Amino acid sequence: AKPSWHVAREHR
Amino acid sequence: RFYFMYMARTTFQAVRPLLAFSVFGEVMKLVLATMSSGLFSFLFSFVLAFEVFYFFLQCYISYTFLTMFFTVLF
Amino acid sequence: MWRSSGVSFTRYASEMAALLRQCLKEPYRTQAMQRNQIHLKETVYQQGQVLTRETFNDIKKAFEA
Amino acid sequence: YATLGSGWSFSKVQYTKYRITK
Amino acid sequence: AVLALSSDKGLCGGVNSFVAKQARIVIKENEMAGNAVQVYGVGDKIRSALQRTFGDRFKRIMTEVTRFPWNFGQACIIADRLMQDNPARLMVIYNHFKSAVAYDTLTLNVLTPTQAAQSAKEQLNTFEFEPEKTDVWKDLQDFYYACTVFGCMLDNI
Amino acid sequence: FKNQLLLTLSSPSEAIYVRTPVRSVTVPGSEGAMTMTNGHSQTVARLKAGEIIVRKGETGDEVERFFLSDGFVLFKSPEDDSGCCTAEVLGVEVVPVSMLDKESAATALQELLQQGAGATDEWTKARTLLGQELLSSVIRAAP
Amino acid sequence: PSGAYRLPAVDYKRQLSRGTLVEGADFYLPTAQEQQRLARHFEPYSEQEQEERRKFRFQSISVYLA
Amino acid sequence: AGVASLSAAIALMSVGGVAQGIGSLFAALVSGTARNPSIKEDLFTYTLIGMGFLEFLGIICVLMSAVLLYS
Amino acid sequence: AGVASLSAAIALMSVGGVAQGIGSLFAALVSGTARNPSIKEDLFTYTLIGMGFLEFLGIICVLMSAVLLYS
Amino acid sequence: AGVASLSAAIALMSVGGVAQGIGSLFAALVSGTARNPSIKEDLFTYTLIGMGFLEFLGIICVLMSAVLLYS
Amino acid sequence: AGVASLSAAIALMSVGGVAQGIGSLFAALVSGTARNPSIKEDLFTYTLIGMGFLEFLGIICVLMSAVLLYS
Amino acid sequence: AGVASLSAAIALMSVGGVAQGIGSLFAALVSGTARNPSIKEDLFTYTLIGMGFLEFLGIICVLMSAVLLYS
Amino acid sequence: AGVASLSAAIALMSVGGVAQGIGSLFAALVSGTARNPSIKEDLFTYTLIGMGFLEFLGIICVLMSAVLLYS
Amino acid sequence: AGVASLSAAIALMSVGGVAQGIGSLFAALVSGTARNPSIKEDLFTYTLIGMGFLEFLGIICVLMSAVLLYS
Amino acid sequence: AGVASLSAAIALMSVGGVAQGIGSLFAALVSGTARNPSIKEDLFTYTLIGMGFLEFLGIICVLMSAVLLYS
Amino acid sequence: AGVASLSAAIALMSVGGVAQGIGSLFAALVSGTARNPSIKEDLFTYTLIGMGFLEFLGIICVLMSAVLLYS
Amino acid sequence: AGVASLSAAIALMSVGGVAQGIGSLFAALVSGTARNPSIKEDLFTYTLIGMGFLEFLGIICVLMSAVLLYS
Amino acid sequence: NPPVWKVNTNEWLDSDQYWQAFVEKHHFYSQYQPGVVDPEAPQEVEAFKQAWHSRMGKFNDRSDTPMLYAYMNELPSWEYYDLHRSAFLEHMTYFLV
Amino acid sequence: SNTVLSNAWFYSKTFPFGAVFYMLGSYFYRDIREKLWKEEKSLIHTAQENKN
Ligand SMILES: CCCCCCCCCCCCCCCCCC(=O)OC[C@H](COP(=O)([O-])OCC(O)COP(=O)([O-])OC[C@@H](COC(=O)CCCCCCCCCCCCCCCCC)OC(=O)CCCCCCCCCCCCCCCCC)OC(=O)CCCCCCCCCCCCCCCCC
Ligand SMILES: CCCCCCCCCCCCCCCCCC(=O)OC[C@H](COP(=O)([O-])OCC[N+](C)(C)C)OC(=O)CCCCCCCCCCCCCCCCC
Ligand SMILES: CCCCCCCCCCCCO[C@@H]1O[C@H](CO)[C@@H](O[C@H]2O[C@H](CO)[C@@H](O)[C@H](O)[C@H]2O)[C@H](O)[C@H]1O
Repeated sequence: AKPSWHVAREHR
Repeated sequence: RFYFMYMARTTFQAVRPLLAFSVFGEVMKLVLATMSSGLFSFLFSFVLAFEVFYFFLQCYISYTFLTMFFTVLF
Repeated sequence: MWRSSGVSFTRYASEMAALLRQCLKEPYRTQAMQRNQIHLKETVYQQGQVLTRETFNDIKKAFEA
Repeated sequence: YATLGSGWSFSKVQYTKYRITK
Repeated sequence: AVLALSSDKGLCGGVNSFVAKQARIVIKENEMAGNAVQVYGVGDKIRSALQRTFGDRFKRIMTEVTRFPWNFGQACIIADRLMQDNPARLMVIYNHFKSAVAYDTLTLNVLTPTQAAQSAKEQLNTFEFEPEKTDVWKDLQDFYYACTVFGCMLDNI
Repeated sequence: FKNQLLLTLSSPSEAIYVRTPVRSVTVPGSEGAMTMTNGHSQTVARLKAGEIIVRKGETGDEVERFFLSDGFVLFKSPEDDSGCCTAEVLGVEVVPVSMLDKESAATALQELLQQGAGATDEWTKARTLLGQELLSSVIRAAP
Repeated sequence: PSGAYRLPAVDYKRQLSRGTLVEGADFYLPTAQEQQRLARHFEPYSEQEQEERRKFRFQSISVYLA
Repeated sequence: AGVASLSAAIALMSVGGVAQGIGSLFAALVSGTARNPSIKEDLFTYTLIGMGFLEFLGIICVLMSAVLLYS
Repeated sequence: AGVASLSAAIALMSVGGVAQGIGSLFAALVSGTARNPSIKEDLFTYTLIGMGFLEFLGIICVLMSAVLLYS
Repeated sequence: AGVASLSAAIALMSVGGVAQGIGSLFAALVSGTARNPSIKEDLFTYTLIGMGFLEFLGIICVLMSAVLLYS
Repeated sequence: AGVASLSAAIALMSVGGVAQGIGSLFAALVSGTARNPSIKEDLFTYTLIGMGFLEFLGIICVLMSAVLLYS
Repeated sequence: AGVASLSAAIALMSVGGVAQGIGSLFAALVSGTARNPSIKEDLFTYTLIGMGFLEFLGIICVLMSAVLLYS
Repeated sequence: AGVASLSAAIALMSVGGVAQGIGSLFAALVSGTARNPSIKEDLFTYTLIGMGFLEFLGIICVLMSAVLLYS
Repeated sequence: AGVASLSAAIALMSVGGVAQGIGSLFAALVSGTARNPSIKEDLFTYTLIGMGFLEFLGIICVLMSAVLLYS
Repeated sequence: AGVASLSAAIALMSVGGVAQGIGSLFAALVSGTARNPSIKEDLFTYTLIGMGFLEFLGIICVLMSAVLLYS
Repeated sequence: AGVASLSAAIALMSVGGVAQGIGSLFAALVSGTARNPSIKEDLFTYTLIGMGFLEFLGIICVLMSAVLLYS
Repeated sequence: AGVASLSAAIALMSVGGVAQGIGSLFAALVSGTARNPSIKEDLFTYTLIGMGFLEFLGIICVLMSAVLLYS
Repeated sequence: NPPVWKVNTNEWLDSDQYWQAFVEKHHFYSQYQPGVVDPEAPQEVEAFKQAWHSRMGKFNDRSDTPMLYAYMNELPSWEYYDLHRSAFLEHMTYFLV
Repeated sequence: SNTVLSNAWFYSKTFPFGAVFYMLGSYFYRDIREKLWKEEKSLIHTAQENKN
């Protein structure tokens, strides 16, 4: 919902 | 569940004027059937007029909520 | 009561001090309305080219116009 | 029926409780 | 917005000269950076001094003021005119009255609604405001405007 | 100096007090009346109308009454070296109560109500109501 | 997929960045005769069309009833 | 056996909320008059309206208590 | 003189809350009038709109009380 | 019949609610007097009017308590 | 068929609990109109949204009253 | 019988309610005195009158808690 | 299992505190929109967050209620 | 003595209500002292007076608890 | 077997009270944001901590309710 | 151990009420500290005195709870 | 049979009351911070101290509830 | 001429052939146009444009009140790069090189 | 030959609604007419000025 500088696993 | 919530709200706003016109009407009808004298009738006329104004208020409220619930962007 | 009516606190204070000055005793009331007469001459401009000029001798018409 | 007249005056009327008498 | 206070009679030495000098300095300093300047004045002398040079910047002028003593022509009127014509920054040029043979020309940078809204006013948190700050600020600011003009013009007189 | 209350009660046309040492001072805030003494907190308040009541240290029991129309009050804590705590009561029109009248007061009230009976403008209605307030306060405060 | 049967449109954000988006005309005018009416100024309707339109100055309560 | 008395006393208990409402209303009236003493008739009028509503509800609950007692 | 009376009495506990709500409504109207009298007809209007809910709810409760007194 | 004690005591709760309302109204009068100590009379008037209504309600609650007690 | 009636009467308490809350909402509307009459709309919308929520809760409790009253 | 003690307990609840009202009323005295000490003993007299009325109500509650205890 | 229906009623009484909470929230929202209107985008957001909690709690108070009405 | 135990517990409930009422006094005292410390002792006096009343009520209800727990 | 059910219903009521408290916190936060917008982040964090504690209490109540439904 | 447990639970309810009352006092402490830090310790003092009543009552409550748990 | 469960539920209600009390604490916190951030850390410390006391009381209540559950 | 407010409306429109076409355009070819004297005017045009943009934003945007943003597990390009700014940079430097 | 003028419907709806409409019309007879005719008056004024 909020932009972040970290990318999760599923969204890799 | 949202559909059930919405239909409940919609039906309540649709029947609100029917209630104000019917069940409070039945109450007034009871009072009319029971009362005989003139003083009480003089005082009860104003209650009837209040019910008129109250019905129009409920109708306004229902109009507002129905134009809110039947407004679509597209 | 004034930010709703579109009125300033200075305008309200002046227009109320006027009434208070009207509720004074005559010897001091004379000196009060003396020391609190009004005389101004507003002159409105727009890149030169005067739009209007107007005199004022009353507080209410001065604040109104 | 048509509203005849050359007049631009927007005219409305108020009524009384008395009838016209000739 | 530059509010220049001056007189309406002559033979006043060179006080209005110094006032108009400071005003010219301020205008020429603030028009370089690109700030659009407006000019309010009090007295015909400033008008005659700045017409030919800065008459394309006049906004509103008052005169015939000090026929009587000062608060005859209440500062509240001029302050209301300023607030109605609310600028983003306001300067006030006048003459301070040091002693009977000595004065001094000054410029007062004055706070405006834009400069108040752009600050949270944490410096006044030490003070208790009996009505809330947000409701009493707008009524306090007009009083501040009026009082500022009042003392400045007394000193100039 | 001393552990007193340094009042200055001032209008534009006359400064009634400058550094007067007092004990307690009552003032009619916009919400309601309240009384400032030494040790009172730093505060700001808007005033509405009524009778300031000053009480000197030399007096104690004796008082001085002054009617105020509108203005502000500023109570400032005492400097460490002064030993004394200061207060500033600013009023746009500060009269004494000796100089007030109830007849011209009621006449002005009547004329205000007459002017405001034609209630059309918001500022006119507001001015009528506020004049009613202030004139009622004048009537209740005059002797 | 090949791309022959792709979506026959482009998203509104990309059109807005291209400077291409048009928002208007919930309705349309199919025929040029109908499009150029307000620009002709002298024959918005042909004569035949005028006399055909003169037959519908009022609604037909008779036809409604029937 | 005395269930009608129980029902009446349980129906009566809305007098607490009615009185709370009346107290809040007249408190608002008194405060608004202490603030604006030149405006008392309009405030009293609205207070009378509210008191009429609240006393109507109170007399309703008392009447229903009497009904349940002497049905 | 049984459980119906008890239920119709327990139904009446809401009238207290309804009265508190009405009191809050009209106290707010009083305060707003004392503050800015020049919008009386508006505040009164909104108050009536609120009553158009609150009254209705209370009346519902009263009716349902009678429905449980003669179910 | 000790059962009617229960009912009477239950009726007494309204006295608690009435007391809360009375306290709120008196508190409003006390603050109003502090805010505008010039009048101190037109506020006490409305105070007595409200205490009239609240005392009336308390009295009828007490009376109904005694009624359900003895009967 | 007595426990159903008592259950419905006990479920009717949230109506009184909701009337409080509608009262506060419309009181806030009144006070906001008194503090800023320049904004009549954009306050009534939020008022109607919150009132809609509380109306939904009222519908919930009345629906469940009728449910337990017949099931 | 011992059931009377439950009546006494309900009476105690009424006492708790009056206690809540009494405390609320006192708070206003404290605040009005801190705001305007000059009129102290007036606020005290007004509070005394309210306190006496509340005290009478509490005394009555206690009396009933005794009467529906011994009877 | 009539006690099921009673438990359910009790489990629905909680709506009286829920709606109260919601009301207070929206009241504060309206006050904020009447005090600092230019930041509705903040206030409404925070209000929605609060509703996202309160809604959830109310849904639980329904869900478990129905569970105790069936199981 | 189970009834006695229940009556004593209710008395405890009354004590809790009294404590709730007591909180108001010290809140008002703290606010008035934050405003004007120079009226400390007077405020303390009024506070202790009211606390005396509240304490009296508490002691009374506790005593009644003991009575209804033994006699 | 519904005696456990009543306990669960009571737990739900407690949860509702917690919800009311949460709503009060949200209302205070909105008012604070309106008064001091630039300090929202700190106020929001404090509210979050309070919300987490309240949520924990609510979960604890729901858990105990579930336990009381079976054990 | 039924009656005893119920009595203890009621006492617990009273303790919860005491906690509610305490909250108001500490909120007043926070506000007073926000407005006048220079007398922070003199407010803290008064709050401790408030505890010296409130908590003490709570202690009494819990003690009576244990007594009626082993009476 | 399930009296202990009922007692536990009552204790849970008390816990809910404690949560409601906490809400006022954190409301005052989020308000005093808005009114004076420079002393916010001190205000936070006071709020934390109050919160700890409230939590301690709640924990005590929970312990009592467990003891009641286990007789 | 007669006074135009005395003249019958349908008779005026029968006389006038131009404003006939103006009415057909907005009220026969559409059913939702406002009943204002000039629907083609700039105020109406700009209002329609702003309404268009607000409607599309409310429908499509990621918000606290989402209409279409729902059941999201595989995101599209725009939302993916708007949420994951680290990946937009990496995917972009690789593209340019 | 009926009970129409002696009806609960009559006394509850017909007479109250009708009497209220009559009273409101009598009290706001001119306010209503003015509020309605405002637009027509403005339009006629505009037309005459344009013509002139
Ligand atoms: C019980 C109902 C059963 C059906 C269900 C209802 C569904 C429809 C609902 C409609 C509701 C609308 C509301 C009423 C409209 C009122 C206003 C109006 O109509 O304006 C006048 C208008 C007159 O038109 P005009 O503008 O004056 O034009 C006159 C021209 O000069 C004429 O010249 P021309 O050049 O135009 O042509 C001449 C001629 C013939 O045309 C020609 O030019 C020659 C070609 C004709 C040959 C073909 C004939 C058409 C097809 C066959 C029809 C019949 C049998 C079919 C058999 C099947 C095959 C064997 O014209 C016509 O025949 C007119 C066609 C009539 C069709 C109706 C109008 C379309 C309305 C849309 C309705 C939606 C239905 C959906 C469509 C189906 C799905 C796609 O009235 C009509 O013509 C329509 C009649 C309305 C139908 C009656 C329904 C009752 C309404 C009840 C309202 C009251 C409510 C409360 C009741 C309680 C009372 C106490
Ligand atoms: C987005 C859509 C929004 C929709 C909103 C819908 C809400 C409004 C729904 C209300 C409908 C109620 C009207 C029907 C009830 C009356 C029946 C009736 O007419 O009796 C025969 C009436 C009464 O006749 P009578 O009483 O003299 O004798 C015969 C009566 N009968 C036959 C019943 C025995 O016939 C008339 O003569 C009527 C003439 C007077 C006009 C009456 C209309 C005014 C009263 C109703 C207005 C309601 C609309 C309010 C709108 C407010 C909106 C801002
Ligand atoms: C679709 C529902 C919403 C719209 C409402 C439709 C109209 C509402 C009906 C009138 C409401 C009151 O109706 C009134 O209560 C009931 C209705 O059966 C009747 O009461 C009668 O039947 C009930 C049966 O339950 C008996 O217990 C009662 O002793 C008997 O008098 C009354 O004779 C009637 O005057």
